[PDB]
Amino acid sequence: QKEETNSKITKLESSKADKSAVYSKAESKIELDKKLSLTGGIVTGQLQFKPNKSGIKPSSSVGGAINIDMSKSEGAAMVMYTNKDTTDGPLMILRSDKDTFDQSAQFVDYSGKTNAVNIVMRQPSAPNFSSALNITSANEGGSAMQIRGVEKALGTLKITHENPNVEAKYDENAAALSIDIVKKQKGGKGTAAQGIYINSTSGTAGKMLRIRNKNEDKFYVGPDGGFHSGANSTVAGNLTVKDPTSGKHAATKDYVDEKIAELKKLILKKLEHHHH
Amino acid sequence: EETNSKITKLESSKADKSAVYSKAESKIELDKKLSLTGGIVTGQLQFKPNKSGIKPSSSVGGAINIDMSKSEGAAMVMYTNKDTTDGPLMILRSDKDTFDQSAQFVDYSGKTNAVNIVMRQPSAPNFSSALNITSANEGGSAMQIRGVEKALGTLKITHENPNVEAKYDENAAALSIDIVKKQKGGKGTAAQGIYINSTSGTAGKMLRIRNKNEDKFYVGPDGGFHSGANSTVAGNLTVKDPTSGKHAATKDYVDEKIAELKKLILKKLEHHHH
Amino acid sequence: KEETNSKITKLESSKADKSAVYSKAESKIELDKKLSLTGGIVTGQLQFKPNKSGIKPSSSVGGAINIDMSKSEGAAMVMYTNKDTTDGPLMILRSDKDTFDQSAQFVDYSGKTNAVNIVMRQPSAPNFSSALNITSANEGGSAMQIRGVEKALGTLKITHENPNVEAKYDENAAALSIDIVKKQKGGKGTAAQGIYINSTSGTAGKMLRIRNKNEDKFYVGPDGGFHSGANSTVAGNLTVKDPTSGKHAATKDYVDEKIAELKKLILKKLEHHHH
Ligand SMILES: CC(=O)N[C@@H]1[C@@H](O[C@@H]2O[C@H](C(=O)O)[C@@H](O[C@@H]3O[C@H](CO)[C@@H](O)[C@H](O[C@@H]4O[C@H](C(=O)O)[C@@H](O[C@@H]5O[C@H](CO)[C@@H](O)[C@H](O[C@@H]6OC(C(=O)O)=C[C@H](O)[C@H]6O)[C@H]5NC(C)=O)[C@H](O)[C@H]4O)[C@H]3NC(C)=O)[C@H](O)[C@H]2O)[C@H](O)[C@@H](CO)O[C@H]1O
Ligand SMILES: CC(=O)N[C@@H]1[C@@H](O[C@@H]2O[C@H](C(=O)O)[C@@H](O[C@@H]3O[C@H](CO)[C@@H](O)[C@H](O[C@@H]4O[C@H](C(=O)O)[C@@H](O[C@@H]5O[C@H](CO)[C@@H](O)[C@H](O[C@@H]6OC(C(=O)O)=C[C@H](O)[C@H]6O)[C@H]5NC(C)=O)[C@H](O)[C@H]4O)[C@H]3NC(C)=O)[C@H](O)[C@H]2O)[C@H](O)[C@@H](CO)O[C@H]1O
Ligand SMILES: CC(=O)N[C@@H]1[C@@H](O[C@@H]2O[C@H](C(=O)O)[C@@H](O[C@@H]3O[C@H](CO)[C@@H](O)[C@H](O[C@@H]4O[C@H](C(=O)O)[C@@H](O[C@@H]5O[C@H](CO)[C@@H](O)[C@H](O)[C@H]5NC(C)=O)[C@H](O)[C@H]4O)[C@H]3NC(C)=O)[C@H](O)[C@H]2O)[C@H](O)[C@@H](CO)O[C@H]1O
Ligand SMILES: CC(=O)N[C@@H]1[C@@H](O[C@@H]2O[C@H](C(=O)O)[C@@H](O[C@@H]3O[C@H](CO)[C@@H](O)[C@H](O[C@@H]4OC(C(=O)O)=C[C@H](O)[C@H]4O)[C@H]3NC(C)=O)[C@H](O)[C@H]2O)[C@H](O)[C@@H](CO)O[C@H]1O
Ligand SMILES: CC(=O)N[C@@H]1[C@@H](O[C@@H]2O[C@H](C(=O)O)[C@@H](O[C@@H]3O[C@H](CO)[C@@H](O)[C@H](O[C@@H]4OC(C(=O)O)=C[C@H](O)[C@H]4O)[C@H]3NC(C)=O)[C@H](O)[C@H]2O)[C@H](O)[C@@H](CO)O[C@H]1O
Ligand code: NI
Repeated sequence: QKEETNSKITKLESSKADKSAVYSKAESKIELDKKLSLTGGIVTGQLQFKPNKSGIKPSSSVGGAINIDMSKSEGAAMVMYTNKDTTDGPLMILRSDKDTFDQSAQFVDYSGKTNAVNIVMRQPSAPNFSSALNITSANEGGSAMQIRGVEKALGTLKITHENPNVEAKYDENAAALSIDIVKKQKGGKGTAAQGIYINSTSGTAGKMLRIRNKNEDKFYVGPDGGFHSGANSTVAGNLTVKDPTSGKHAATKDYVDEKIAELKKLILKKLEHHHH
Repeated sequence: EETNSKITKLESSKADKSAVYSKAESKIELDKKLSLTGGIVTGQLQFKPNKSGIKPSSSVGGAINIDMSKSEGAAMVMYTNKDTTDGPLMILRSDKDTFDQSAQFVDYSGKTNAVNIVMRQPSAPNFSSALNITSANEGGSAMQIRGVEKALGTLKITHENPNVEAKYDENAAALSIDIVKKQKGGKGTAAQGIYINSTSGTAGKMLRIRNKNEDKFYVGPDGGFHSGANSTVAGNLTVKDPTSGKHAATKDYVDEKIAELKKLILKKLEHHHH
Repeated sequence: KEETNSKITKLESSKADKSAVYSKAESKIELDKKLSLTGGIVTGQLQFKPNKSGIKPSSSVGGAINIDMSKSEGAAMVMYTNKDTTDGPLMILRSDKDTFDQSAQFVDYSGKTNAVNIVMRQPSAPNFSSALNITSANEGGSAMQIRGVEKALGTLKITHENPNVEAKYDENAAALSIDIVKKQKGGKGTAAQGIYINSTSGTAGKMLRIRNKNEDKFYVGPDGGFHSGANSTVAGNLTVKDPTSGKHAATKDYVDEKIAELKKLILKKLEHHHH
């Protein structure tokens, strides 16, 4: 015992941490479990990104406010899933508001051996008016959509219509491609727009329009504009042509009339001076 | 004496080492958690909102919201250099056929292409596309496009020869259409290739075909056509009786002119005297 | 008294020093720098680098990020900008290996509106830009494919709408515009076709049907026969079959043979008439 164990007690009261002024390990676990671990976890509220002088890059490998690199991992980078019956908005939205914006909303830069982007609308229980992909532009200065391919032996755009039913005449009103040409919806007075415009700006040796059925040629328009039709055909009007110079060329009115006039002349000549 | 009270107050009121983290242990535990200023996540981050005030708003909504208004750079980049893998990079999925919104909505103002998909040149050509579209919904068009072009096509397709040699692409086309029966047990099809219409009515050509920018064939708004070269029908062609020199003559026209000449000649024959 | 120096040494041993632990307030400061699972604002780059981390391809539960909206209103993800200009696209998907055997994006959609919907809004000034641009340099495959099963519609539906009230303003426009070009770098030409229509199975339908105000104007039928609904022209000869009906076009052979028959009959009547 002394008078100075009271010094040692005061050193402990001074130098050791009070319970009320620090978190216990259990309180710490509680508070840490409310935070996202780098190894994964479940976010139940809104996660907002608001980068601001944050070194975010445009790079298509290392950029982005979010960047997901799957180079060393199996699996998808990102999945958005819903089994909801109905809801108040789309799964994914990309939006840009300034008409000076000089980049795309979405850029896909794809190397690989399957389809870069693949959009599937599954069979509904009841048919309805909806599409896999809808495109709309209100920009008059540009094509709403552009496609450019380098196919050796295929179409740049390939469209297949497939009968949804087993019965051969169920799809008789359907088409692979349907084109409409309309006046302005709000107060338009008409339109002069064309349906299909085909050109070859460099010049092609190929057929401009080729039609087949069961793989057999039925109708074509050649590079010179001449056509070949494979069956009986009709013009509800006159057909202007060149005068024929071969047996199966269509005859003109001039050709008929000239032939008639030649025969006439020869016969009238024989009539005016036959003797018995 | 009464210092055993003071000792018991310290044993009661002071924190035990075993029951609290050191500063060093705290750093370790904090470094495992994501800083608001950024970090690297190495596991799955799952979003499971549930009565969480998530909105549909195309500016402030989303379980994730990225606003790039005040920042340079991309909002999001998904990248892979992997040789092969077990699934697509991004997937959107909706399971109920009553679902009444889109999987993806792009709302774009700007002066370049809103969405831009590029398939790069492979080492070896293969059957794969930039964009593949499939619908099993018979009540709707698989794809729809609407544009308001002053002087362009709503859809522009260009085919470009992949090779220097002029004939290499002789089996290619800009647009290729096929019309097929149902794959599982179908008995045939009556579907059409191309259906063009103007529901309001157009003064324009329905089909206009050029080569090197010079008109070669067209179909006009009335259905009449102009062909720019020798042509063939493997069959009969029905026309109207000609009323001008270069109109094609009908069988009736030929026969009536033959009959008129006949009549005139037989009349002169039956009635001349010597 | 005397031996409580053991009890003091047990306190010096067992109790935490102030200097070696964070106060509650220091802890709050450090925790407030970290993201709460209930939400918050990230201001730097969030990087995902999974590496033997059990990430799956599943279109319901996979992904380094997975968003399930089954139990919640709202969008899964929103990317927005009101910026004037910037240095790159909002969203980017990129794959580098030409052996890569999956898609960049897969949309598996059931529902009753459009799966993917791309809208280019009206700009202040017309310009050359599109809602959707597609480009392939793969010669072995079609740049784009579409398959549909429509009962009574087109698989691809294209509408051109006049941007202006005046009827002739859009006279150079088209619903579909096709070009056929040689290779840009040193190409010697092309033999590619414009439009190729086929039915591999065989169709009873018209191959090409053109209407104006819903009335048939021109068509090509399943057999290749055409019907044109107005005055028409060939700048050249037209080969046809010899006519066997009144309105069939007459051939040169038909004209010549009928001329020769009449000739024969007349010369015969001439060499044998008597008065
Ligand atoms: C159908 C038809 O006939 N239409 C006619 C028009 O023709 C069309 O023109 C368009 C057009 O050019 O506007 C053509 O589309 C282009 O097609 C190209 C493929 O051949 C696409 O690459 C191009 O898209 C651009 O590609 C850039 C690229 O090279 O990758 C992208 O830029 C990169 O962006 C990323 C992300 O921001 C950056 O990371 C990257 O950078 C580099 O990053 C890195 C790194 O490691 O991350 C390293 C480097 O050091 C960095 O520099 C960018 N790269 C560069 C080079 O800057 C662009 O974002 C992307 O847009 C397509 N162009 C567009 C605008 O879409 C189409 O093929 C034609 O058909 C014709 O123009 C018109 C008038 O004549 O008439 C029409 O009828
Ligand atoms: C090719 C052809 O001829 N087809 C024929 C059919 O024509 C096609 O019709 C479709 C159609 O109408 O179904 C046309 O597609 C529409 O095109 C419009 C452009 O002209 C698009 O805007 C429209 O897309 C819809 O756009 C909505 C919009 O109002 O902009 C979106 O709604 C917004 O969604 C966001 C995100 O969920 C919400 O935030 C927002 O809300 C507001 O939010 C905010 C905010 O700051 O966030 C502020 C406001 O206070 C809130 O109210 C929504 N907006 C509002 C106000 O509701 C939709 O999500 C999006 O769908 C296109 N519509 C569709 C369904 O795709 C196409 O142009 C035509 O070609 C024709 O229908 C048919 C005739 O029988 O025949 C076909 O052959
Ligand atoms: C237009 C035309 O005539 N073109 C023809 C070609 O025709 C086309 O063939 C395509 C083809 O490649 O087969 C057809 O596309 C396929 O369409 C179906 C819908 O009918 C679509 O489902 C295919 O996408 C694939 O879908 C599967 C799926 O089963 O859902 C996806 O796999 C799944 O992935 C998720 C996520 O990773 C997993 O969770 C899930 O477990 C997994 N499921 C399974 C079973 O593994 C897969 O990712 C996806 O590819 C789609 N196929 C492709 C490759 O896109 C197209 O409809 C059709 O028109 C024709 O093939 C050729 C023949 O020479 O000629 C062309 O002219
Ligand atoms: C109304 C009419 O019949 N006009 C007659 C006129 O025919 C028209 O010719 C013009 C033309 O060649 O100038 C055609 O305009 C072309 O239309 C296509 C499709 O809409 C469009 O792609 C062309 O734009 C050019 O093409 C592209 C491209 O990306 O496709 C790039 C060029 O830079 C771009 O400008 C467009 N051409 C122009 C210059 O606008 C129109 O379709 C025809 O109807 C005919 O030539 C003359 C002489 O007989 O008479 C008129 O009455
Ligand atoms: C088999 C055959 O030759 N039928 C003859 C028939 O021609 C058919 O006419 C119908 C019709 O106009 O009623 C055509 O059907 C139309 O086909 C297109 C292309 O698939 C489709 O877009 C039409 O859908 C309508 O489209 C629109 C719209 O504005 O886009 C509005 C409507 O809601 C939508 O349904 C579709 N029309 C309908 C109602 O089915 C068909 O393609 C032609 O083959 C001809 O009219 C009659 C009389 O001479 O004879 C038949 O033999
Ligand atoms: Ni006589």
